Formats: sequence, C-alpha cells, structure tokens
Amino acid sequence: SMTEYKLVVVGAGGVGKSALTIQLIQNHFVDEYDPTIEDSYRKQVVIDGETCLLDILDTAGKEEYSAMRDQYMRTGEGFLCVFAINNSKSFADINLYREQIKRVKDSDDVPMVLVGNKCDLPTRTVDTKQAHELAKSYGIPFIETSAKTRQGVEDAFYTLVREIRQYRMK
Amino acid sequence: VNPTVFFDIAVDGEPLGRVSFELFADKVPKTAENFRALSTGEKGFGYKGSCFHRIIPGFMCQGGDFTRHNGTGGKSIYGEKFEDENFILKHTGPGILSMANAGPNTNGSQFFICTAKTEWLDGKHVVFGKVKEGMNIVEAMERFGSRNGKTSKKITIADCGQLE
Ligand SMILES: CCn1c(-c2cc(N3CCN(C)CC3)cnc2[C@H](C)OC)c2c3cc(ccc31)-c1csc(n1)C[C@H](NC(=O)[C@H]1C[C@@H]1C)C(=O)N1CCC[C@H](N1)C(=O)OCC(C)(C)C2
Ligand SMILES: Nc1nc2c(ncn2[C@@H]2O[C@H](COP(=O)(O)OP(=O)(O)NP(=O)(O)O)[C@@H](O)[C@H]2O)c(=O)[nH]1
Ligand SMILES: [Mg+2]
Repeated sequence: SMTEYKLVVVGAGGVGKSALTIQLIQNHFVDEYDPTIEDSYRKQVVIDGETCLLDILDTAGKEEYSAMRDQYMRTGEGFLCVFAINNSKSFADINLYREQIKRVKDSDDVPMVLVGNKCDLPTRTVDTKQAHELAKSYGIPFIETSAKTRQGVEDAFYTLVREIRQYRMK
Repeated sequence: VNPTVFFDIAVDGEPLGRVSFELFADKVPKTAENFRALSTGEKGFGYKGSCFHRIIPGFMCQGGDFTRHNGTGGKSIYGEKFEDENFILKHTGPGILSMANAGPNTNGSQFFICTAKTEWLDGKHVVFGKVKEGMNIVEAMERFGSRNGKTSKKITIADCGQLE
C-alpha cells in the first residue's frame, strides 16, 4: 500500500552503478570488480516524511548490448545516469543514455538525475562544471557521490524519488 | 593431437552426467594446454570441486573460478592472466567452449560452454574447444539457471580429467 518507485541505474561500465546501489541496499563498499548482468533490489525508506518502496534495477554498462536497454527503459519510472569523474568517456556517454531514454519512452521530461561518482579519488579527468551545464540543459539535478565513502549516495537516490514525485504532481 | 578432457557434473552433490570436450591444440595450443592442465589438476590446482556460477538459459554455462568461488577469481597455469592467443575459432553454435575474460588479454581459468550460437562474442573471447559427449548434460544444466545467471542449485565439477 505504500507508494512505489521504479528506479533504474544506468551508465558506462565501471562507473560505480553497483557500488552506489550496494551502498544503499547492503551498507558496504564492494572493492572487487564483479561486472553486472542485471540485478533488482527492493527497499523501504522514508523521504521527506513519506514512507515509500524503492524497486531498483542495477544494469550493465555494456555498449554492445544497447538494444537490450529499451525494455527496462520502458518499465522504469526514473533514471540515475551515472558517470565517473576519472572516466571522460563515461561523461560523454551520458548524452547517449539520455537520448535513448527520451526516445524509448517517447517523453521529453522523464525523471532523471545526473550522478558524478568516485569523488573520493585523488585525481580526476572530468570537469564537473561541464556536468552542471549538462544537467541544466536537461532540466535535471546533478549530484556528486562517492560509493567508497558513502558521500551523496542517499542524496542521489532520494533526489530521483523527489523528481518522480514532482512528475506525478504535474 | 588434440586432447579430450571430461567433467563429471553434480547437482547439490548428486551426479548428473559426464561432459567431454575436444581441445583445439592444433589452433590455440597455449589456451588448450591451460584448460587441459587445469582439468587434470597436475599443477596442484584446477577445476575439480569448482562450480558453474552463471547459467543463463538460451546462451551459456560459465564456470572456472576455483580461487574465489564467487565468479571473480581463477588463475591460469601461466600466472594470473595470459594474452588472447588468437581468434581463429568462432562461436558457431551449441557446445562451443570459450574463455571468459575482463577485457583484452585477461584470460585466467574462467570459461563458458555455449548452449546456442553466440556470434557477437567473436573477437572478444578465445574459442578453444567443443563438447564431444554429453551435450545433453549441458542442456540439462540450463534448468538450474536464470535470466541473470544466478543458479538455483549448486552445480559443480565433481571430478575432471583427461581422456585422450
Ligand atoms: C544486457 C543483458 N546482458 C546480456 C543479454 C544479451 C542479449 N542479447 C540478445 C540479442 N543478441 C543479438 C545479443 C545479446 C539478451 N539477453 C541478455 C541477458 C539475458 O539479459 C539479462 C548478456 C550480458 C552480458 C553481460 C552483461 C549484461 C548482459 C556481461 C557482464 S560481464 C560479461 N558480460 C563478460 C563475462 N566476464 C566475466 O564474467 C568476468 C568476470 C570474469 C573474470 C564473460 O567473459 N562471459 C563469457 C561470455 C558470456 C558472458 N560472460 C555472459 O554472461 O553473457 C551473458 C549473455 C546473456 C550471453 C549476454
Ligand atoms: N574509488 C572509488 N572506486 C569506486 C567507486 N564506485 C565504484 N568503485 C570501484 O570501481 C569498480 C567498478 O565498480 P562497479 O560498481 O562494479 O561498477 P559498475 O558501474 O556497476 N560496472 P558494470 O557496468 O560492469 O556493472 C570497482 O572496483 C569498485 O570498487 C567510488 O565511488 N570510488
Ligand atoms: Mg555493476
């Protein structure tokens, strides 16, 4: 009976989609690399005082399987689009995910949050000023995270929930 | 001449059947030798007792992680990793035996057995063998898999070795 939200985590391989999701679900940081096939998790939380049920789909970052993303994009209600701050290609790839979501869902305003992960790292290659500008061009929030330290993890997921809530109140 | 090796597959400890493989040493000698030696255990480690951690019906059965038993480990007889030997052989249909990897030149011990043609894996995974006897056993293994590969019973290599 509690309100449900279908969240989907997308982005290039190795950016930390699973590390972010596992932090939220299991409260630990996966150091090893275990590339994902597809995983689903459920968790109840309280956001701004309202209880809700998150269904989270953690997807593979495998560009050769881009055609397989359509089906989960149709089902998903909101998308965390994740890049890593030490992977410039992953930031370039964001545009492709955003355009695929817009095309597959035939919708100009799908709930989305842009996530820049690995902000604990001692060096980087992505200029986060460009991330702010990209998020503005899409009309969506930009959130910096580190799955390693847990910084911003709850904020990224809860912000996406708020975007879905606003969409439903349009 | 090409060696033949076998696995005796078990389901929660109960025997299921034997699968045998021809290893194409005439085309990928280094990759075939790794799998042969890991099947006999002659270096002091290998496939005996390890599990098939990922079974996806319609595609393949993947195994070979005898070091971590979590789908992330494994090692070769040459060290931690070795190069992609060549891509002469292709993923042409059911029964193909090919190396799993984490990108170019990262072969260790993990492998997969195709249950269908997987031609999009050509040029990314080194094919080095093919099921001889017991394809029906590989087919039977699919009932223990799932869409993301998680298995519903423990599917193990209870015994393994060389026949030819
Ligand atoms: C989009 C969903 N998806 C899919 C997929 C693809 C399709 N297509 C339909 C149309 N045709 C034309 C194209 C394909 C349909 N349905 C699905 C699945 C059932 O939908 C959930 C795959 C896949 C693979 C990975 C991630 C997501 C993935 C992945 C993640 S790590 C990987 N690959 C490579 C893997 N390395 C490892 O394990 C490393 C860690 C060790 C050391 C590896 O060496 N091997 C061996 C070869 C097979 C591969 N594992 C594997 O398991 O492939 C699964 C397969 C189903 C074959 C492909
Ligand atoms: N320093 C640091 N490392 C991270 C962070 N998030 C993930 N990693 C590391 O980056 C690697 C890949 O992480 P993972 O979450 O598996 O990435 P993914 O996006 O799920 N990859 P895939 O698309 O293949 O499933 C792992 O070694 C993981 O520990 C982070 O915030 N900081
Ligand atoms: Mg992942």
